[PDB]
Amino acid sequence: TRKESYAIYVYKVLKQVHPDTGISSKAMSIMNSFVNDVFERIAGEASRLAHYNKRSTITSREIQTAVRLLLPGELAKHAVSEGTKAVTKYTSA
Amino acid sequence: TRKESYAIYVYKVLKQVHPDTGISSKAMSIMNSFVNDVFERIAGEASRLAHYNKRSTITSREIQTAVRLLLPGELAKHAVSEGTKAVTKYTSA
Amino acid sequence: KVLRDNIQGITKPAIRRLARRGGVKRISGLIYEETRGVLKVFLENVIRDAVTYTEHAKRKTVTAMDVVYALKRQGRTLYGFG
Amino acid sequence: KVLRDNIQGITKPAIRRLARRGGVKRISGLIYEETRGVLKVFLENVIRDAVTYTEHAKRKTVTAMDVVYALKRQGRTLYGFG
Amino acid sequence: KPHRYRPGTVALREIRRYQKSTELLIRKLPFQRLVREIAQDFKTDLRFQSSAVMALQEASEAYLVALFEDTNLCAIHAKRVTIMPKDIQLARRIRGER
Amino acid sequence: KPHRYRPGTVALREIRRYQKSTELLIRKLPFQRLVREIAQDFKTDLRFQSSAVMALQEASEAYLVALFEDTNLCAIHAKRVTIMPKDIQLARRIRGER
Amino acid sequence: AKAKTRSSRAGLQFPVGRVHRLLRKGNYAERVGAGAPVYLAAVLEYLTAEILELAGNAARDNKKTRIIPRHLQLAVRNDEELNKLLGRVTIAQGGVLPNIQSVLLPK
DNA sequence: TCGAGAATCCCGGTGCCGAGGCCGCTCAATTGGTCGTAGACAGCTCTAGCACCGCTTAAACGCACGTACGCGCTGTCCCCCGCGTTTTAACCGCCAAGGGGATTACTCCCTAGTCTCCAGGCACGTGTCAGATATATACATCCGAT
DNA sequence: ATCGGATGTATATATCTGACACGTGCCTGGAGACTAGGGAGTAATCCCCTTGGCGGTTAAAACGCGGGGGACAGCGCGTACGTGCGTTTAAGCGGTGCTAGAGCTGTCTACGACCAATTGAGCGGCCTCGGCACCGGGATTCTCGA
Repeated sequence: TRKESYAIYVYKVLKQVHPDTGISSKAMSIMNSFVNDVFERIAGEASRLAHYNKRSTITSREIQTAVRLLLPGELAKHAVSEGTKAVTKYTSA
Repeated sequence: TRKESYAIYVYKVLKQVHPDTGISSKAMSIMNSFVNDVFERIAGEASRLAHYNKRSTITSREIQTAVRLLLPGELAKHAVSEGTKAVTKYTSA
Repeated sequence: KVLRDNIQGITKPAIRRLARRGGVKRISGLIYEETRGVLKVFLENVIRDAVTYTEHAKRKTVTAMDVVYALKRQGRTLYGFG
Repeated sequence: KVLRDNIQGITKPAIRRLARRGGVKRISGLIYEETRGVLKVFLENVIRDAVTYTEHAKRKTVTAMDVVYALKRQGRTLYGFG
Repeated sequence: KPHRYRPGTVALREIRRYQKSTELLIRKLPFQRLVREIAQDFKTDLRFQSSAVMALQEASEAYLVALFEDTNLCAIHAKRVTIMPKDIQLARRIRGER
Repeated sequence: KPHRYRPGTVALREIRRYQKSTELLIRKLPFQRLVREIAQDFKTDLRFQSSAVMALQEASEAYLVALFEDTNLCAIHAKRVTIMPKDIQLARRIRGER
Repeated sequence: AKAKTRSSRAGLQFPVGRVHRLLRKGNYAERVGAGAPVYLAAVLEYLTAEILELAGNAARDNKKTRIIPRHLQLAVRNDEELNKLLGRVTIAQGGVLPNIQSVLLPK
């Protein structure tokens, strides 16, 4: 039975930030669980908001708004920038 | 704009329990908001557990289990019994 | 029309009224402004988050359902406003 | 195999170890059993709710993801278990 | 000779009648001005529902009397009838507000 | 002549090393037996994952050290270095656990 | 029929297709914004970067190549913003950050 | 401690608008087919749990004991309660402008849904060093005599 | 306030290793391409809530003003709690062995999904009137000095 994860991705970004520093499997699964939790956080929040907007579609503006709701101050700011970057990089595709 | 509520059924069940009583429309709105709160609560919890069960079908077993998760002690017990009796009545015809 | 210093618009009699409602007998002065701060800090969140809703609502006026969903998201939900 | 009285299986040395971890210097006796009670009460919820999950899970063994979703629903979420 | 009730007594009756009463204890307009002042910080010239701001003030005052309540309780554990700012701070601390 | 460190000092170092250490401070088997005892109350003969019960004990001990922590804090506000049950009770009270 | 994943199209790591399928199976909205998975995954990339970075900071602060969950606890307890983000969250093998109160020290 | 006095409870009476009842007026609920499919269920594994039992030992319980914080009491200061007065601006009632909120009607961009193909991910092996552990050592720090 | 001794702790060292980084073959979800609908976006319209101001009131806030009341500081003692050392004890390793129950696949089927036709339960809107809110006044009861 195939069980998906992100250890590949967390290791990728680890190297991208710290090629030297290693990783433990315990903390690895911790990271995985954590990102799952925060993704469900943002998912529920954005869905709730869109339901308030009564909009059956979920777009990036919702994501920005709801992460702003989620993140303590400057993080979000920083966050949204790269996010914008992303979609720009993807809209420029 | 056609807006939907439950204050009529509030008055109904009130007369069912207290025929000689009035309510503040304020209190009716409060109670209706409470109705909405408990409804979204139970619905979200049921959807989440079904997701844990990977179920795409939310049935009365989910209902009862989620109520038990939410309501405490005799509250939950009475609610379970009541829902059981009601679904039995509906299934009887 | 730039506003300011309405925080001290909160009267010490108002604060002590709220305290008596909370069942408090003796109070010090150092509390009130401190109190006020907290108050500010508290509301500091919700309005922003509220207008954040209004942000996504693409509207200029702010509604109750905003703070409803905020207090909900703030785990301090309230009833009686739809 | 009917179990009992494992609550006192919690050693006072264990309790004081946890307290020292919490950064506590002087402790009274009256706490420990009291402590224990709380402990019980605390877990009193989760396991039930957990097996409640297992209830709907229609299974005889109890899993971690149960308490995961419990602590989540208990607003005390934990990481490292899927 | 002029009469003056002993301390707290009048405040005690005030407590009693306030637990008796249920309406707000904050003047509307000052609270509203404060809210709009806070609003212009995040964005200027934003309008509001009277219902919305009534909700704001009610929910605030609720949180506030709860804070006053449990800080009273803490001061009981502080064995004093006078309140101390540290009581409020540590209460927020236990309230996870730090 | 025999030497004995002054009170707390040894316990102080214990605090220091425990904030230094991170592993559990509860014996596994007693905790597990307690959990199964609690379980049979709601339903008898239920099995468990070692991972599951490890999670139970870790999360418990976390809640417990948090309670010990803020009760320590409250006792600071109680101006004592000894702990009192009322501190824990009222802490739960502020923790909404009452 | 040249292939290029949306992650590469965003030059990032988190799987836009996988997370898109996940949110689809998550039953949150009927239709979706195609760029929303990109955006959210970028946010995840960012926050994960910060937290793992602080973790590695503690790790090599302890001469530790492979990061331990204790590093994670210390990191999440040091930063104000991340701690606020994960205040009511618990971490396995977390422990408590070093903290001794003033009066605890003998005079 | 029995009165004086003061804040309060209660009683009757006044006037009101929200609570409520009813009335047009739907759209959303019902009914009934119809269909693809979620899962209900059967029926296999296998493994993780569950218990068994032995061996070692770090750990736990209790003792004695110093001791030192908790606690209890006293006196002080100051300070916040209570009341009196003076000032004010919240409120309240009314008016008015417009600017946004909500609405509807088009219009179509984007996403869901389908089908194809494969390549990144995943289970699975595989050496292999980060660090766990133990040991002796050198440094820091408490505690008591001076 | 210092020094000496005890003790506890940070370090280097050695090796063991088992997690762990790494690489595979194989799988299917992701990409790529194509079709439809219709949610979303835009715009013109209406409304109408809000935001603004104006004047009169006083209850409320500001401020002052003793002053008893307790916050607090200190001071005695003592009991309860750290501690180090005893003791005994289950905790942990570990390894064994059985299987109950998770956990997987393969049906087949009842079961909403969905749509279409139908409509009456319900909702916006309109009277209406009576508990209820306010008020004034009388009687009751707490409280502070005997």
